[PDB]
Amino acid sequence: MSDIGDWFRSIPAITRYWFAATVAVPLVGKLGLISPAYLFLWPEAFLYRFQIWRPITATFYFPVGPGTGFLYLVNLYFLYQYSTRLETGAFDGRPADYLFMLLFNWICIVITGLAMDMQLLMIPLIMSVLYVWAQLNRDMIVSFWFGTRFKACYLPWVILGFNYIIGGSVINELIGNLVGHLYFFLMFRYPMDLGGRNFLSTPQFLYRWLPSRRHNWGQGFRLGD
Amino acid sequence: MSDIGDWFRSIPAITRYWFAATVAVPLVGKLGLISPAYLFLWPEAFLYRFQIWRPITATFYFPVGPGTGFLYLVNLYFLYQYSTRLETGAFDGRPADYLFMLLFNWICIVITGLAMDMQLLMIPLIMSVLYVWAQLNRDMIVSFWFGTRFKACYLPWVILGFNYIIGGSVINELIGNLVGHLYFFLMFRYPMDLGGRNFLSTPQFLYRWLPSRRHNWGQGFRLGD
Amino acid sequence: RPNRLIVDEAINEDNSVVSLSQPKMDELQLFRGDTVLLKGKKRREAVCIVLSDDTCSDEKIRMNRVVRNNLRVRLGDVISIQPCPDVKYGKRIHVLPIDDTVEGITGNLFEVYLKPYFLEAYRPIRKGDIFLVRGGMRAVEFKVVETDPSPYCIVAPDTVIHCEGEPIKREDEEESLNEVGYDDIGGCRKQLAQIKEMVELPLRHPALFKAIGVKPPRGILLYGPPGTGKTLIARAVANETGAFFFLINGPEIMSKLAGESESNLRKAFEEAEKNAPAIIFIDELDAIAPKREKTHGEVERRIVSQLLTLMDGLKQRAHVIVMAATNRPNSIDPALRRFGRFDREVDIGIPDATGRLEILQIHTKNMKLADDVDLEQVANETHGHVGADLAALCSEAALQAIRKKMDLIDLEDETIDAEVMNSLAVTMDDFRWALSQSNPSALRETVVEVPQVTWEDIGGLEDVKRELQELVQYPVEHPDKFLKFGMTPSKGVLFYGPPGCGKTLLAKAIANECQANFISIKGPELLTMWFGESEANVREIFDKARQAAPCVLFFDELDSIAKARGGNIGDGGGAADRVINQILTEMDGMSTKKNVFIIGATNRPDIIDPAILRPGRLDQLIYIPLPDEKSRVAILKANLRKSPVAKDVDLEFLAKMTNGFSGADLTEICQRACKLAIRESIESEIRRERERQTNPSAMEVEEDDPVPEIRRDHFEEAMRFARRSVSDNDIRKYEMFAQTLQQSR
Ligand SMILES: Nc1ncnc2c1ncn2[C@@H]1O[C@H](COP(=O)(O)OP(=O)(O)OP(=O)(O)O)[C@@H](O)[C@H]1O
Ligand SMILES: Nc1ncnc2c1ncn2[C@@H]1O[C@H](COP(=O)(O)OP(=O)(O)O)[C@@H](O)[C@H]1O
Repeated sequence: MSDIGDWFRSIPAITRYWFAATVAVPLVGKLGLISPAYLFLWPEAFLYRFQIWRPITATFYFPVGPGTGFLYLVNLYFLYQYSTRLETGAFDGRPADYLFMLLFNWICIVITGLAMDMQLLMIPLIMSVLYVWAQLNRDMIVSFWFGTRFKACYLPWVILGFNYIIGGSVINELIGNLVGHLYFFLMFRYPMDLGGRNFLSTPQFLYRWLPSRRHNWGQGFRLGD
Repeated sequence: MSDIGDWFRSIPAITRYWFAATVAVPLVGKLGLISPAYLFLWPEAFLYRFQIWRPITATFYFPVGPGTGFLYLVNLYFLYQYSTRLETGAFDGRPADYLFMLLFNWICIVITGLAMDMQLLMIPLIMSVLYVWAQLNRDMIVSFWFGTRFKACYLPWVILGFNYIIGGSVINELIGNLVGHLYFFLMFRYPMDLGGRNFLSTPQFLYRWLPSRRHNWGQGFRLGD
Repeated sequence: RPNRLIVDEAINEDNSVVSLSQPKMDELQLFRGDTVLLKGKKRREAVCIVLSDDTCSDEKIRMNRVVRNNLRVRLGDVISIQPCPDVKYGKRIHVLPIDDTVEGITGNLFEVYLKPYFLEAYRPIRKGDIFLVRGGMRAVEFKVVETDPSPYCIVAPDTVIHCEGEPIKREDEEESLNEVGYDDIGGCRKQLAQIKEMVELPLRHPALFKAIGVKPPRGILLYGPPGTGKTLIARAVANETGAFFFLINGPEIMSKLAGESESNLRKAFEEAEKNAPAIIFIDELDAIAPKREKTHGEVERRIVSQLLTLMDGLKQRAHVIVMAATNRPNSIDPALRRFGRFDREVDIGIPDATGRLEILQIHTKNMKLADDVDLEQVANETHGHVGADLAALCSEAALQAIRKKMDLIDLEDETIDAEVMNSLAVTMDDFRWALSQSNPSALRETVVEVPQVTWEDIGGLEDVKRELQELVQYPVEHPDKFLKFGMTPSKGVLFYGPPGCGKTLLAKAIANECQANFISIKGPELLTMWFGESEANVREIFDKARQAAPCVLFFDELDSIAKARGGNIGDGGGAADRVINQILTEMDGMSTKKNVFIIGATNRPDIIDPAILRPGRLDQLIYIPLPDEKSRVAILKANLRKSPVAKDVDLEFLAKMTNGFSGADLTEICQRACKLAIRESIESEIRRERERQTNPSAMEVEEDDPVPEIRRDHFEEAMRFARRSVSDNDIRKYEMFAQTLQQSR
């Protein structure tokens, strides 16, 4: 028996999917059976050439190494400590819509990654969605075991500064913060400012494989008299 | 003043002598009977010519001197400590199975040594025996003086991290995990998982060396009337 | 399910028997001595001896401490029973003792311990069991390590007992029998019952009680004289129920260092938060929490404030109960008396002779007493002592007995022998000597009890006895009739008459009949309390009396209040006014709910202040008439029993010449005659010791003490010095007062 199995089953569905992806990335990269020619994150292919061959490999193939181990560890502690609050952001219902604008966040951040030439689009998306959830109810502080009264809503910025001073590769998280602010403004402006036949209809195929769940009436009882 | 002498002189004779031989083998290796440069297990040389003088010579010895004695001494300390701990239960009257498990671990590790090109097969033995120990009694709660989440089947990734920061050749702890889990499966899970016909068959000479003992009745006195 | 029984204590002291109600044997088809398998916590199974005991209810199973430990279950738990008479006699069994009791014994356990304990006792035993065997000095324990037949077997004469081997190390799960249980406490049955009542739910079923949603009690104050086992009681309760008992001492904390001591307290509390329903015990509060008047420094104020804040914030939290040990609630700061704080109050009184007897029985369990020990006599002679006193007495009595045999015991140079130890016996002379080299500590302390004087001890006054019974027993016997009639019973009864009539004896007799506590207050104590300490002492006296309800309070030498007030001194007016005002202001505050009665007695009714003679206050007045003839004969007979007896001169005749004599005078005459009889006995022994000097060892026949034959010579001596203690002028004054009251009212 393995307590790891039910521990991971205890993880809520969104963090379940993200953890599955982020643990499959290193294993898939280190498998070595599959030809890496499909997966190199080659800048020349993705930037100038059309190269429909590798339009999505950026988030899957990733050179894992001792480049962000300490930051990844502190984020692992953060998720282990607060995934409950992480998963409960205003989307227990309509979770298909939640995944919808998370995919929209992915497409906007990869647009940024095409326009700009940063290093890793892994932290910025998750930190941006977590911090936008926080900002919708901003400014209640929190601290860890030894944190006496240290203020919250600085942790993204504390990490940014720590990476900026010692080490490197901090620009992508701050550009993700910028695009997240853009997304925060857009989720309020775009749907009501302009129409355009509400863009396009959201596909029901995702509902076909992974439907959303709504109210259930169960069964009633005759009151009688 | 030398409380080391007092602590050593309180050790049970059987475990003191077995552990003394276990730690004296590295002393013989350190003396210089065979140069450490002559312990590499060349694959092709072992394949074609005999070279049977150094398949296990480097396994039971570790190049420890007055530069890294701390790790070696603590490893042997916990080796003896866990030896006694496993002597407490189960192997209180059945040393044959204990020695069978030790030789099983050695056979597995030496099979892996013959198969692949690893060099220092001392720490790999540590992972083998430590994991088989920790998994023979999985699902239990224990804590040291400052135990935070000290729990079964969790020390393997702890030593994963500690060897990643300090050391290398990750395959050793993988093989220790594999052997520990295989033994654990053979203990409880296998009999009702894959039919029957358990493979716990001790060879005759191995049982002849160290057979399981039996409790003596001792002298008795009739109650009478 | 007709197999679940709630565990209960077994009156039987055997370690392999169980007591059941008769329908249990009727339904389960159980014979006497049947081996029945039991089930419980930790999946522990064993067998015992089935014994009939109708005392326990059908659901109640009587079963002792050792088997409770063997089953790893606590009191109040339900067990499962199943018959299994298929046991077989044991043939060869290897047993061993646990290591941490054998230290320094050097003896053969088989003959010294195992042979007498297991003498064909037919004890059903199992492999891996634990049991205890009493010894002359220790209480050793053994474990069955190997059995044949397995696992169950029966003690049989053919039992090859392998008793020698390596001592067994502790099983690392404790469950030691060295703990303290309810059986280890004597003379506190009422208080123990009260605590066991109001501790049960918060500790046994925290989930159920929490789901109910009722605030449990949180503050309990055990107070009494030091060295009475209060800490012992708390530890025993904690061990019995099972908790995370944590102990805190006063001096060890208050004089810790600087000002960080508070953290330790905080530390203690937070540990309870991590450790389930737990008991927090703190000792010697007055040493750290006195009144603010005594507080001279500042740090103590900070300590008290911090502890108050800590304990008041204990609302909800967990099911943690806190109690404190102290001596006098007066010394405690009143601020720690509000609701939510310590409100439950329990006092531990000084045990009587009987309680001393049970304490001695407990402490002498291991000792090999010789056939000369009268524990009851020692308990009678040891009034004014405490549990620690008796423990020390037993310890040094055993020490004296051993030291008397230093020659017998090989002094040698290692662990002593066990057989020599087993050969030692304790003599009553050792106990007498221990008494000689002893002193109690309580001594000058008020004792509250039910007196022993019965009705027949005093003759005459049949109408007086009937009136007292009517005034006292029936109103508490039949409150319903008073409720129907809408009546309040009287409480203040006063006695007036010639001194020396045993009015105190009457009070003791009526208190004994009512079977309630008795409290005695003397005029000496009152006059001592005159100057200065009067108000608080009276208040605490009445508080104690209310605490021990139902009870009878007595007052003596009341007229002495006026004696220093109006008389040759005339200077104690302020103290007398203070005392009288305190008494009046406090006694009327008594409520009819309390079943406490007040009795006053005096021999100078004229000088009594009229304010007391008020309804609600002392109103019932009973004269004390002198015994007459047959009454005098009855009193003489009552005083005559004692030990000597001699019917050679007409006692009624001597009563008839002694007409108009007080009862105390008659008792004095009886004691004078007894002294003359002792003089005659001294004459006898003196002539013995003189005339066997003349004839060397002139004791061939047994010359016993003279049989009680008190001759008319002694009574003629008594009448030669005959004192009419009652004075006729005072008798006339008493009659004048009685007739004045009769005509006026
Ligand atoms: N009811 C009792 N039953 C048996 N032994 C008792 C009893 N009361 C007192 N003793 C004996 O007297 C001793 C007095 O108790 P002890 O000194 O251990 O604690 P305490 O009276 O609660 O107070 P403190 O902790 O201040 O000493 C006990 O240890 C025990 O030997
Ligand atoms: N059965 C009895 N009847 C009358 N007097 C008794 C009896 N037994 C003892 N006494 C005497 O009564 C005396 C105590 O009386 P006490 O209560 O002091 O009366 P008072 O308080 O009026 O002086 C004792 O000295 C004793 O000699």
